[PDB]
Amino acid sequence: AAALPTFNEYGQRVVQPGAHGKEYYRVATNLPTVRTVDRLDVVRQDDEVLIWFVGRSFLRHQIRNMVSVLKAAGHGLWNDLELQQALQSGFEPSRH
Amino acid sequence: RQIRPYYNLPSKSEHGRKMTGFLTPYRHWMWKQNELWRNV
Amino acid sequence: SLNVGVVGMGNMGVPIARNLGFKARSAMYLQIHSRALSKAKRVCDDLSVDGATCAMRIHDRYSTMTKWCDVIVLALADVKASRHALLEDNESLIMNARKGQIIVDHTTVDAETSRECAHEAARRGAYFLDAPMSGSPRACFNGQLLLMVGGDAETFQKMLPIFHMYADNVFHMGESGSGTAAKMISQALVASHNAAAAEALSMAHALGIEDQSKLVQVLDASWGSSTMLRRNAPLLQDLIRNPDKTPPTSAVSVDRLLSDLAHLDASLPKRGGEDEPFPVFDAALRSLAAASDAGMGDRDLASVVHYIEAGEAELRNRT
Amino acid sequence: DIHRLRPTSDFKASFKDWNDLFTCDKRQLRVRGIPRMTRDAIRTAVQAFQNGNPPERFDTKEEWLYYKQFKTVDYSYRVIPELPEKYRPHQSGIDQAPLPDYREINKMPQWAECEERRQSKKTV
Amino acid sequence: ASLRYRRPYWMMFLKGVDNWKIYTVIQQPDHQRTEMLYQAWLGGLDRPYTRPKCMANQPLWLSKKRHMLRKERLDGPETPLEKYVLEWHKKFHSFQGTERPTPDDLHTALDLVERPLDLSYALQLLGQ
Amino acid sequence: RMPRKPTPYVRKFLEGCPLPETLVDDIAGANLKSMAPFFTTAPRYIVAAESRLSKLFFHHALYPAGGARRPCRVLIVRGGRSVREPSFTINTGGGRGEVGGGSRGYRDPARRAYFYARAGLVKRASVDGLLSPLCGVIEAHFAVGGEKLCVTLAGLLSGGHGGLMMDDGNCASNVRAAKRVARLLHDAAHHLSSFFYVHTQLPDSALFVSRPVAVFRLAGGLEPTVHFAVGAPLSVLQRGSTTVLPFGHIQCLLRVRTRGGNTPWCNTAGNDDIVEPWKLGVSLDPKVPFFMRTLTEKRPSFVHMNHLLVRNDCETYLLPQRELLLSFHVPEEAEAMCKEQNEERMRRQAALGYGSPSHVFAEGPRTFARVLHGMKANLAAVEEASSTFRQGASGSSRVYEVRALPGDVVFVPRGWKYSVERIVGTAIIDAVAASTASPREALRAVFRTAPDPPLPSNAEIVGVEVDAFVLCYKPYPVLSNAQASTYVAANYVHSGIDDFYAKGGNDVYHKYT
Amino acid sequence: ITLRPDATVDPERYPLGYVPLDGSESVDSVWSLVKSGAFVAPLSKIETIHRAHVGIRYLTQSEYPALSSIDVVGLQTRLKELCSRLLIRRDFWVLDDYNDPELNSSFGIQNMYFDNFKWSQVLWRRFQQYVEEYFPVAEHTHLTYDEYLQLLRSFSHFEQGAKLLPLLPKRYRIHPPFGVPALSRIDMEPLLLYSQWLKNFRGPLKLDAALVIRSGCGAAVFATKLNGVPIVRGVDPNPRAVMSCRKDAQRMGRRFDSISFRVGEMFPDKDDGNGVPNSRKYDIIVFYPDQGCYNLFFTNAIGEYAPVLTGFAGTLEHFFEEAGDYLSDSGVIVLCCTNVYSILKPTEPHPIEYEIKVNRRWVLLDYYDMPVRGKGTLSHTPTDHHYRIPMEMRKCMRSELWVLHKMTSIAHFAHIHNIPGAQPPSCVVSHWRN
RNA sequence: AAAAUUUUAGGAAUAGUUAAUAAUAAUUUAUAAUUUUGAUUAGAUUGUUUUGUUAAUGCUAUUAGAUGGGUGUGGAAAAAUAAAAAAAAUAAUUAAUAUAUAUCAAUAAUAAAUUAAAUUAAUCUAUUAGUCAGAAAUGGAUGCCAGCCGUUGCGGUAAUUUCUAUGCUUUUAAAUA
Ligand SMILES: [Mg+2]
Repeated sequence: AAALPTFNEYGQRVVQPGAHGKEYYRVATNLPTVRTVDRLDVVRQDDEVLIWFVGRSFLRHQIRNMVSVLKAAGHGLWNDLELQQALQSGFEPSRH
Repeated sequence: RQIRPYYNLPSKSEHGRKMTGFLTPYRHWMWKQNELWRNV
Repeated sequence: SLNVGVVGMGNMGVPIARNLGFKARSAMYLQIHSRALSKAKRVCDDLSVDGATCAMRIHDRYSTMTKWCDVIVLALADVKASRHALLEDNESLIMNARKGQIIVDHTTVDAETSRECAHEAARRGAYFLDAPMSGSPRACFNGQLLLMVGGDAETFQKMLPIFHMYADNVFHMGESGSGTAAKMISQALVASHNAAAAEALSMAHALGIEDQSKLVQVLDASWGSSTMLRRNAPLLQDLIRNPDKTPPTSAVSVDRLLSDLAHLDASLPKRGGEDEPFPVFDAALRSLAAASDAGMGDRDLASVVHYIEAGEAELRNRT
Repeated sequence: DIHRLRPTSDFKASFKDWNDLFTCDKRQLRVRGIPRMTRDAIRTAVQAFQNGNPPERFDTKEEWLYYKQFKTVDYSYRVIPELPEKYRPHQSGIDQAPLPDYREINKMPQWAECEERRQSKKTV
Repeated sequence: ASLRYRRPYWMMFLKGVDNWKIYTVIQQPDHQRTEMLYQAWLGGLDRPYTRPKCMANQPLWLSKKRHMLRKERLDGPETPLEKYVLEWHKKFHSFQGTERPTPDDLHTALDLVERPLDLSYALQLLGQ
Repeated sequence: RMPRKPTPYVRKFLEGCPLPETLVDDIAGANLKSMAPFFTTAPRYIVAAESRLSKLFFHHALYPAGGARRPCRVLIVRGGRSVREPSFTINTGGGRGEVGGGSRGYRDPARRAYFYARAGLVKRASVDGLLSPLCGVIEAHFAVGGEKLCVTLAGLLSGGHGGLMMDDGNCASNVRAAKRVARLLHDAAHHLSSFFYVHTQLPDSALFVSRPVAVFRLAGGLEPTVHFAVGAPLSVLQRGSTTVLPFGHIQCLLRVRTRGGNTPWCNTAGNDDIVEPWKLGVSLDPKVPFFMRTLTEKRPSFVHMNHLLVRNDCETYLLPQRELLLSFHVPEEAEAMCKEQNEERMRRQAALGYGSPSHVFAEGPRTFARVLHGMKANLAAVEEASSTFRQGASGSSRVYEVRALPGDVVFVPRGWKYSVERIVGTAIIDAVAASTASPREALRAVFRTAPDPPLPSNAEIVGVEVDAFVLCYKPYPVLSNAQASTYVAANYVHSGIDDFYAKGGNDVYHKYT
Repeated sequence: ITLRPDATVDPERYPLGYVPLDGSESVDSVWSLVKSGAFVAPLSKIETIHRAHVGIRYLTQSEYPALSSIDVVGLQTRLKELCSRLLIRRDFWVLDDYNDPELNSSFGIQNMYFDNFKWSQVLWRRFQQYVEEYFPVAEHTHLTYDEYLQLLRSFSHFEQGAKLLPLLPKRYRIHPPFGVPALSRIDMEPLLLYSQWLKNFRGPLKLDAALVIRSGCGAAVFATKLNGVPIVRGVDPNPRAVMSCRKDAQRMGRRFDSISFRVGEMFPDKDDGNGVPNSRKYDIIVFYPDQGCYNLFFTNAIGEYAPVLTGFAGTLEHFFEEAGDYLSDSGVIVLCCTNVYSILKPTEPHPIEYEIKVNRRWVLLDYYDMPVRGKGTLSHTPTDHHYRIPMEMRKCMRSELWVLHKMTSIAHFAHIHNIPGAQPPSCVVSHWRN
C-alpha cells in the first residue's frame, strides 16, 4: 500500500518500485519454513496443563514459542486478528 | 423597541402572533406621560 | 395549587396558621387540626374575625386532613405527641400517607424518631421533612424563624415559598435526620458558650477588672467573641457583683434548654467505652443540672455562674 | 420569564427573599451559578423595577415555537412552507380526477322517504 | 416579517394559494412538465397549456370555463322546483357573479314545493 | 476574506460528511418531503427533539404523503409528554390580562439520571416525577367495605365499557359497567394474586373547583397534555341533567390487584456443571459474547375473558407512568386496507410480467417493477420481523410488541387491540451458554427494576395503581376514495389542518375549483 | 464475516443471508429488522448503510436511556449486538459512492480525513490494499460497518499522523496501525494530571528509570520522556503496537532516544537467573489500565488451583502483586484511573482501597483527583461501536491518580508522612518514632 | 468619469472588433482598431513608503477589498449568513467577568487559531536538580558460521562494532543575510 502511486507534500506524483509487478507479485518466504504440526492438544489435567506437539520436524525454538503464544492466549491477550497477523508476519532474521 | 404588555388586546390566532399592539387607555395615558418626560 | 394543613395549636402553633392565612391570598387552601376540636374552632374564629383572605377548614380527625391536603405541617408541644400523631395513632398521617404528600414536622424530636418517620414515609411513597423551629413566638408572629429542613432536595425546593411565609432563615441540612440534629448542636453550642462566658466573667471579677462595659466591647472584637457573651454579660455583671441577688425569670429557662439537651444523649452513640468523649458538653450539662435542682430551673440561663463550682462536684467524686 | 433561552423561573431557589434578589449585582449572580443570558435578564428586570417599570411583558414562547417550525433562516417571523418532491395528484399514482356516482348521490334520503310515507298516510 | 424579498413581486399580498413555493420553480423543466400535465388533469383544454409566469392561481378566463364545464351535482331533476334550483345556480351562483337575488325570486322557489324534499331545497335558498 | 497563513505545500479541501438533515428530520418526524408508498401496519418510532414536533408534522405523520385514508399505524414518540399549568387572569397591575398558560414539556424530562461514586441496591427512577402527585390522588381514591369499592370501580369506568370487549345484550350501560367488573372478579377468583387493566375517568377527588365562572383544576396542579395532538379532545357527558365533563378527555389506565382463595436490585448468578450459527467459520472469541433482553412480569394462567383494551370510539394517546410492554393486535380492516392499497399500487404502477427471478434482489436490469417488488418485499420482511403470530379462540393476526417508557406518547388508533404488561427489569444472557440450552439457564447478570410483588366464590380488590394516562381524542376522519385521490400533502404544509380535522376529512375539490 | 444463510431469519425470500436496503425505507424500519436478528447490507450506495448506522445507534439509546450504572452496561450490550448486523460488502469499490474519478466526489468518513482529489485519484487504491492485510477478500465476503469505519480512521493514522493534544506539542505524531486503541479527549485527562505530577515530583523523588505497563498507542510513554525522565521502557502485549511505537520514537526527533518497547504480558520476563536482569530496578512504574463497560461489571474470582480475579480488579491485583519484584527500594508506583469503576460498579468495594487496607502491601503516599473537562468516548475498543459519555455520568467522573510505595520502604518516606497537610496511616507513625 | 504604474530562461500575431452617425433599439460609410516602445492567449496572481534586514533611493514580505442569470424587489443586490453597528415606549447605561452557562444530543482534532506577566474580598506557602571536567545507558542500527552434510533443527553466543543525547539562553552543528 505504501509503494502504490501517491501525491507527495508538493502535489507531484511519486511512485515507489515496490508496487511495480516484480516486487508486487512477490512471494513471502524463500527458506523452507513451511512445516507441519500434525497434532496440537491442550489437555487440562489435575493441577496442570499439558501441551502435546506431534509433528515430524520442528524449527529452532518453535515449540517454546508456540507455548508462550498459547500461554498469552490463556490469559486473554490476543484475538483472531493478531494471531493471523503474527502467522503472516513470517520469519524475522534478526536477533534484536 | 415597542413594549408588548400582557394586558394588551390578545389575537386569538393560530396562524400568527398571539398578542396585538392595541393598547389600554391607561397605557395610552402613561405613554403620553413618558412622551412628555422625553420631550423636555 | 396545593392544599396546606397545619396540625397542632399551642403557644407556637397558632402564628404559623395565622401567617398562612394572611400571606396566602386565596391561592393555597388552608386546613386546621388540633388536639381538641374546641381549640381548632377557636383559632379558626380568631382567623375569621381579624380578616381572612382564604377559605379554611376545621377537622377533628387526621383522615380528612390526609385525603384533602397535599402538604401537612405539624407544630406540636412535645416529642411524644408528634410520635403519637404521626406514627402511633390508628389514623396516622404517615402510616396512611398518600403517594406524593409532603409531611413536615417542626417539633424537636430525637434522631431515631425522624429516621423512622422518613422510613415510613419513603415506604408509603410520601416525602417527610424534619424542620425544627428556632426563634421567639413574637418573632414567629412577625415572620422571623430559623428552620433546618432535612429531607429531599427537590421537595425542599417545592416548600420554599411555603416556608418563606413564616420564616426568614430556612436552610437545607441534607438528608432526613440532619435537620433535627442541627438544633441539638445549636443548643449544645448555646450551653457551652454560656458556660464559657460565665467562667470568663468570673475570672474577670477574680482578676479585679472594674469596667465590664468596656470589657465586652473588646471581647466582642476579639477571637473569643460570641452572641451569648453579648447577651448574658449585663445580667452576669449583676449576678456576680451581687451573689445574694436572685436571678430574674426569663422566657428561655434552664429546663427549656435541658429538654432539648435530653434528646442529644439518646441520639448519640454509646459513650460508656471512654466514659467522656465530650468534655465541655458534659461540663456545661452538669452545671445546668446543678442549676435546675437548686430552684433556679425556670429562671434565666445566666444562673450558671453560681453553679460553676457545682459542675466540679460531679467530676471529683464520681472519679 | 418571557424568553425560552432566559429561564428566569428556574432560579427561584437561588435567592432567600426580596431584598436578596434586589441587592445582588451581576458578579453575585455569576457566583450563584446562573448562566449569562439568565442573569442579564434578572439584572435588567431588577433595574427596570427600580426605575418604575414593573415586569409587564408578553410571554413570547408559544409564538416563537409556532414560528420555529418553518424554514426561516433568520427567524424573522415569516412563513416559508416546505415544498415536497410530489405536489400534484397525477404523479402520486392517481390516474385521473375521481368521478362521482351520480346515481348514488341522487337517491332520496331516509327522512325524505319517511316523510313521503307520512304524507301518503295523512293524505288518504 | 414580510415576504417582499423571499418571493417574486407578483406574489405581493398573496394569500390562500395551495403552496406558493410551487410557482417560484415552475420554469424548471421537470416542474414545467408537471404543470402542463396538471392542466390536462384538470380538463377543459384541447391543447397543452401552462399558466403564466406571473400568476399563482388559475387565470380568470380558465377558471370561468372550468366552472361552466363542471357538471352539477343534481342530475335528472324530477320536480319543477329542482329545475328551478339549477336555474338558481346558473344565475345566482355563477363564477364572479355580480347580480343578487330578489325576494320575488324567493317567492317563486317557495311556490313550487310539492314533496317534503322540496322544502329542504327551498329553505336552503332562504338561508342564502 | 479570512486570514490564512501561507504554506509551501498543497491545501486539503475536505468535503466531510455531516449529520444528515434528512435523517434527523425523519427521526424527529419533521421531514415533510418523504414520498413513501406501500402503507404498512408496522409501528413508527419518533424521537422527540426540542421544538421539532408540532401538530403540523404530526398530521403528516398520521396521514403520510402517499395518499392514505386512515391513520392505521401505532406512533411511538420518545419523550413527547407535556405538562401544562393552569392559566389565570391578573386583576391587579396596569390592566386585565391572562397569564400562566405554559408547557413544561421537552425541558423537564421524566426519570432523571442518578449517577454517583462511592443483591446490590442501585438508585433509579421508575415513575414519572411530575405526575406522581396526580397519580397519588387517584390511587388514594380506591384505598380502604369491599362492595363499596367494587361499585366505586364500576361507577368510574370509561364510557361503561372501560376498553374491554364483552358481549352485552338487552342491557343498559350502568348494569354493563357492573357486569364487566363482576366478570373480572369471577375470572380472577382462582389466583391468589392476579391483576387486570381497565380504562377509567378521573374521579371527583382529583378535580377541585376554584372561585373566581366555575373553573375545575386538577389536584396535582399539573395537566398531562400532548402539544402535538391534532383535532379536538373527546367530550363525554356528565350523568347525575347532561352537561360536559371538565377533564373527561384525560383518562387513566388502571391496574387492579385481586385476592383469591425507587431502589432496584441486581444479582449476578452462576451455574453449576455452534456458538455463532450465522458465522461460517469458527472464531477464537465470539463477536457478540452477551445478549440483553427486556424482562417482563408473569401473567397468571387462563371460558376466558378477552382482557384486551379496545377503544372503538376515540383515538388513544398513552402516556406511560412506568415501563410497560404493549402487545398490539392489528384489526383486520387495517391490514385489509393496507393490502388492497399496496396491491392496487402494484397493479397500477408495475404492469410488467417481472420476468419471475429467483428472489427479489437478483442480478438483472433494475426496472421500475423490480424496484417496486424489492420495496414490497422489504416491507413484508419488516412486517414479519417486528411482529409475531398468536392464536385466538380460530383467529390469527399480527402482534407488535412495543417497549414503552415513562415520558413517551403512544398513539393508538381506534379499533386496535392491545395487551399491557409491566416491565420488571433487564437481563443479560451469555451467548456461548445459550447455544446449548435455553437462555433462562444462560443468565449471567439480572437487574430487577421492579421489586413490587408482595405476599401477605369471587375476588377482592386489594389495590389500584395507574400505569398510564389515556388522552382520548375525537375519532380522526377516514377519507373516502375521492377524498384520498385528491389529497395532496403539499396543500397542508402551512395551513388547513384544523379545518381538515374539524370538517369531515378534506374537500374533494380543495384548491382546484 | 462470512454469512451462513441456513441459520438466518428468512432464507427463502433472502437466500444470500442478508436483507439489502436499496435506500428507500425509513431507519426505524431497518431498526426493526436488526432487532429481530436479520442482517442488512447496502445494495448500491454506502450512504444507505451509513444512514442506517447513525439512526439505529440513536434509536437504541432512545429505547434504553442511560438512567443509572446498570442502564449503560445494558445499552453497550445491546449496541454491540445490533451494530454487528449492520454489514457492508467486502468489495466496497463496486458500490456507487465509493469514489468518482471524474467529479472527485465520495461519500464516507474519508472526506473528513483526506482530500477529495487525493482520495478519488490515488488513495482509493491504497485503501483497497490496506483492508487486504487485515480482512482478505477470501476469508470475508462481508464486513461490519464499524470495522469499515475503523479501517478508514486507522488508514488516516497510517497515511498521516495523529496528534496527541494537549499531551504532545503539536508536531509529535503517532501511527497506531490497526487494533491499537488510541486516546480520546477523556482518555487524555488522566495523563494530563500525571504529566503535571511528573513535572513537579521529578527531582524531589529522584525519578530516573521509568517503566510503563500496557502502553497501547504509547502516549503514556512519550509523556514521561518530555517531563525529563531519562530512561523509559514500555511493555505492551500487542507485538504490532510495539513495532509502531518504536518507529514513532525515531520519527519524533532526537529527544526520544532511550525509549524501548518490549513484548510482555504485564511486566518484563525476569526468568533468567544466570543472566541476572534483576539489577535493572525502576524507581517509578506507571500503569494506565483500560476501563471498558463489559470489563468493569463482570469482575469475579475464577480458578481452582490458581484462584484469580477477573476484569478490572483482576488487572489491578496483577499489578499490585508483581510490581515489588521490579521496583527499587525508595521507589513508587503511579496508577492512573478514571473513577468509572466506582460509577459503573457502586455495589462492589473500592479495588484500590482493597489493596491498601486489607492486603497491607502498599502505603498510600499521595492521591490526586481532578474533574473531567471534555467529552467523547472512553476506553474505546477499536472495531466496536462508538459511545460518548452522557452528561450526568460526565459530571460525576473524575481523573484520579494514585501514588503508592512499598510497605518495606516506610523508613525512607517517613519524613514525607510527618509534614503538615498529609495523612500518614497507623503503620507509618509506629515506625517513625520521632 | 480621466492620468498613472505588474511578472514570465528558450518573445508573435489579436478581434461580437475602431471612428463617424438625422442611428434609443447602427440593414450605411471609412485607406478602421491593438501589437516588436512587447499585444491577445497560457502560467503565477487581491493590491498596499504599513514586514524584516542593512551604512544603504538595495534586497525581501503582506490577510483592506470586489464578485453581468436566486428574486427587477429596492434609493442602492451587497441578500441564504456575522460576539452589537442596540434595531422607531428610558428594556438595561454602578463596576469587573461581558462569555463558557444559548449547559443534552449522532462526531471524528482530520482541522481552525494562538503564544504568558492580577481583573472582588472571607487567614496559611513560594522558590527545575544529592550538578554531570565526560564517565555511564535489559538506548538505537546490526549479523556471520557445513554438524561429513536428507524437514533432527545442537551450538560459537549472555555476539561484537557504529551512531548518541546532556551541560554548557558564556551556548554548539544546518541554511539564509
Ligand atoms: Mg455614412
